[PDB]
Amino acid sequence: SHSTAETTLDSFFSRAGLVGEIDLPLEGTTNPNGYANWDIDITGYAQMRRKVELFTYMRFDAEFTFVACTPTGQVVPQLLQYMFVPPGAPEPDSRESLAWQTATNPSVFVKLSDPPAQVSVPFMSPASAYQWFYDGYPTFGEHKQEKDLEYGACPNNMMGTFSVRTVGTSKSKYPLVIRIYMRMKHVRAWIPRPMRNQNYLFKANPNYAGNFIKPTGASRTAITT
Amino acid sequence: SHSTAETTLDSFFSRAGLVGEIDLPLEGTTNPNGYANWDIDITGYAQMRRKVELFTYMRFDAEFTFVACTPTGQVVPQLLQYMFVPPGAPEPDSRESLAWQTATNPSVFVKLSDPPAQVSVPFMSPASAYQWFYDGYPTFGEHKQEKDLEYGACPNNMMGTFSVRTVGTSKSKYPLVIRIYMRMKHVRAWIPRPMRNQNYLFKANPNYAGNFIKPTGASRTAITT
Amino acid sequence: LTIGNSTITTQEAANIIVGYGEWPSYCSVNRFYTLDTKLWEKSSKGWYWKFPDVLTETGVFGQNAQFHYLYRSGFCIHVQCNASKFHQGALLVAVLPEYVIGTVAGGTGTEDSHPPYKQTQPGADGFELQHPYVLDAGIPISQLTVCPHQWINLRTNNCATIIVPYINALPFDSALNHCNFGLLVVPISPLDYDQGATPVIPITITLAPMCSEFAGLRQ
Amino acid sequence: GFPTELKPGTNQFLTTDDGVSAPILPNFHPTPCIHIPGEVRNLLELCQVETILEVNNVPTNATSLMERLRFPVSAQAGKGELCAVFRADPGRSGPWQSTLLGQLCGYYTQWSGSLEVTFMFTGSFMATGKMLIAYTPPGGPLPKDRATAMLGTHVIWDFGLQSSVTLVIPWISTTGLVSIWYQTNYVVPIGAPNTAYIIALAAAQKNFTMQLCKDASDIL
Amino acid sequence: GFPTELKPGTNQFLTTDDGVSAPILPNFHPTPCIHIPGEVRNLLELCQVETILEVNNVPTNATSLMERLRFPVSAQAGKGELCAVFRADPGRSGPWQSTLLGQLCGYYTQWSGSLEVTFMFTGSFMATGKMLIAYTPPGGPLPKDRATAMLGTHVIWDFGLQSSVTLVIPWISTTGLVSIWYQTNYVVPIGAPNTAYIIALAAAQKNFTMQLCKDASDIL
Repeated sequence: SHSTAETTLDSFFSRAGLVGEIDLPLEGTTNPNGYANWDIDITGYAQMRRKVELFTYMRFDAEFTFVACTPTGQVVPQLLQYMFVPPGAPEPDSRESLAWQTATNPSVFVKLSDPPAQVSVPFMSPASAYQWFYDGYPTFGEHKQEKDLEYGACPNNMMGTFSVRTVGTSKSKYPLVIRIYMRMKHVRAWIPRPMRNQNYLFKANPNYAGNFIKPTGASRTAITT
Repeated sequence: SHSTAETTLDSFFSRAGLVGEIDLPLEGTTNPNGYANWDIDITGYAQMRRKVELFTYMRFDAEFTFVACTPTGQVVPQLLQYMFVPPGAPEPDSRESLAWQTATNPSVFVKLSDPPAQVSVPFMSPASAYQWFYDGYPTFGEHKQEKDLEYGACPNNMMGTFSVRTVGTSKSKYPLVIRIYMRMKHVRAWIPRPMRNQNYLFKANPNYAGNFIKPTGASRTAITT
Repeated sequence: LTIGNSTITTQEAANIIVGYGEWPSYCSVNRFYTLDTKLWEKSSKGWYWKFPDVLTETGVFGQNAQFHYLYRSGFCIHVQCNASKFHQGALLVAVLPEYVIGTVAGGTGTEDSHPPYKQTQPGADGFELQHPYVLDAGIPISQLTVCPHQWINLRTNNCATIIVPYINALPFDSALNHCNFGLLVVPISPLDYDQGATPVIPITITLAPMCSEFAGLRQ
Repeated sequence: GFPTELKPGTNQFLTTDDGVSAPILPNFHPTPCIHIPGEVRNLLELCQVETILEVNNVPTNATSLMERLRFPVSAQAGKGELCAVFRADPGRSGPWQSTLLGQLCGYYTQWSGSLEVTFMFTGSFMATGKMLIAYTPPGGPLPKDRATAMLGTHVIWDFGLQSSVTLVIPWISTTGLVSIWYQTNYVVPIGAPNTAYIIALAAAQKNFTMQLCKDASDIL
Repeated sequence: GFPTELKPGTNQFLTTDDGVSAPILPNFHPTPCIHIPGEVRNLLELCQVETILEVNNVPTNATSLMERLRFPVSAQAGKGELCAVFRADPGRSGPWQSTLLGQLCGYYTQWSGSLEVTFMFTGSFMATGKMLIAYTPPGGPLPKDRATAMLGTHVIWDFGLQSSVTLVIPWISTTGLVSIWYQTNYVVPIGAPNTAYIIALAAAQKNFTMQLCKDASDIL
């Protein structure tokens, strides 16, 4: 229409929603080391995933934000860290790891009492556009018979990694609950792909299961209204 | 390339990272006087040090920031002081020293509850450019036989000193942990120098040890692939 | 252009269809490839093909294309379906770019290892769809028409053509490393015929790429 | 520092905001943009593509999905009703959630415009007959026979044309009904198949558009 | 004071920021800038300088490092393979971490462009012979003999020229292989040394560049 701004592909992708959920309890077994990590899995949520396979070649940026709250929702005087891990850089392995003080890894000091801060990452893919389907082998190496260390994390598709840590030699005094939101500014796609409609079986692999359901069965017969 | 901004010498030096680590516990023996000092030792960390010897003559500025946190990472209502000590000015000697109230020494009153503040110092070197190697005597005096008081701190190379103190006659109630970060805005070098690769022995003196290792030994033989 | 005595009888009244109104491009020829005839049956469910890996065995320059790395050509694909005037049936031809083959993970435990070489190699003849409603990939068959395609009806036509340029995942593309595309043929209305008539419908597909590149590297 | 106090509500965080943030990498240079033959602009042109529609939904077996998307026709049935396509409302369940148009409209709340459909016939070259396309406006009662439907806007099928038969709905915004009826009996020459199957196509017109987004998701 | 509320995330502290701070000394005057014959602009021109490369790595003794950087040649070996330089990938360990090009690339993640190498010979003035330079493209199997390598892009060495022999790699981005083979036997006049040692040089072409920085450090 004349006012078609709300109907464009940007508007069709203009929404900040739930992307990540990571918890850091004071004591427990989910993270007995005081820190956690999160891989960017857009395909994890079938809501946002089902959108992207409508096209095959697509480009998108993103911005990320962090929220710190207690199970009751109170605010406490502590700081938390966030840093982007490029594929070449190594992930942290311990709470006292040397990766925290690495200069080449961008990190920011943030006070959670300050209303939540938000950061953005530009286009990091070495290729021209993202490809959600790679019609070939997951690994880009010359070997096609072994279990290579580069399997799963290929330089041609991965788009980064985040880690969280509370810095300070003194022990943390409060429980933490962390929620993650993301949104895109520039989105551009080239070629449409038929929509994926049937039930999913795996979290990131389009393989499906032998029990067949149809998307609709409401209409009984042609003669029936 | 066309977008070579990320590949310039500025970008090759555009990173804020760990430079200083000074702790001020409530009670202990590391600082039983309630204050501490830090000398700017860029060569201390082999990570940032190894970069600079790629060139011999170089110019750089810097900016500095301060973070105050408990061992658990809580925020407490207290203030901390930071001041730059020029080579001519004398360093503080006691907590109640007269150097704290000196007018010519720039100092700032800062509340740590405020998200961290950052300050910068411009080019303080009397010479035209910094020299990481002085092919001569460490002292600039006319005597070459004694242990002069100016040894180690020569006016031609030193670039300042910082001190930290909590001001107030009433006794401090909280432990302190302090972390220091630095970054450069303008960097310019003239003549390249071959890169320093072999293991270091001293913290600021290029003298080395008699146990020889090679940077690489992975390849066994020429015939072997 | 004959290999000894290879002078087939070809149609001169093809129905010209253009793709997006765009002819192919230059670097970013008269050999007509021949494939084995396909038999269409009443209970048949449709077939599929994968290029260029399977294409490197049928063509005269295709056989040499096994050793050629890069491609630079325009595709004129001819699909031919000859039938009598009193036969009944309907066929769909379409091209699905970046067509990822959907493996089937059955059994009591829903987990499998790296795809077996048996599934990866169906041969130069082609394979049959297990459940053609989802194209054996969980992708609904209702939505193929958004991609370039053509309608083939026995009452209407006997041949069709498709022209598609090179679209790849990278500006610098490898044909022997990256699977480009594939062709899908599936019946919509099952074929019917009178008792005693010919029960086999021939299908032939013809394509004519221009040339490929050798490449090569040394240590 | 400069004298100005922002009105309360400075740090409100709403998703719709047109805010720009400092890049995490202020020195990286993005990869050059290339030209790709594929290109997408809006949702309107994607609605302008043709896709098949389904009528029959009697069988439910896994090896039996195909005869759903098409409906059969036989010469025994005559002067009656063959198939009655369900109510015209693409957003809701029925015929249109199978095609692309309804599913994309599924991500939206309300829409307005005109819709058009085209029909294709898959009979033998030697076959002939007459067929009727019936459309009734919303509000009006259910059709009774070919005569009642013929009063309104109807399309008559001729087998001298293969698939030139098409219908255009002037407006859609409780819902309209469309049905198919036997104007005459089906006659077939001897030596030819006694039955055939029918398929249809649908798309969206130029003036069709959506207004407001909806947070709708079903699986998974 | 003035009515405007900044969006949340005002005091985020990221290292990449292009922020300017108030100087600690607002009255000092910096020393005048002088002209120095040395001058540096980027990392590209520093890659454009020649540096030696190493092949042999058999001995490890402290007083034995020198015979690593060069590899020997003898007249007894003929019609075979003298030395096979390791896979072409400057960032990883192998040949190139000894030279300046690989080490500077060590501070980066990915790179693209073309590479070139030049070869120097240190035989006697009275010596003669024939030599072969072999390059195989990535993907292709390992070379077998001089005949198989000769099919691809190869460089033939002539001793009528001293060091005019050079090789250029059109593209590098799993890794390529280069090797040296004996095209003919080595012949030497009587009264001359029976063996010699060989050295080589390497550099980077104009179109070679890096893209993204990496936080890599090994010692200390």
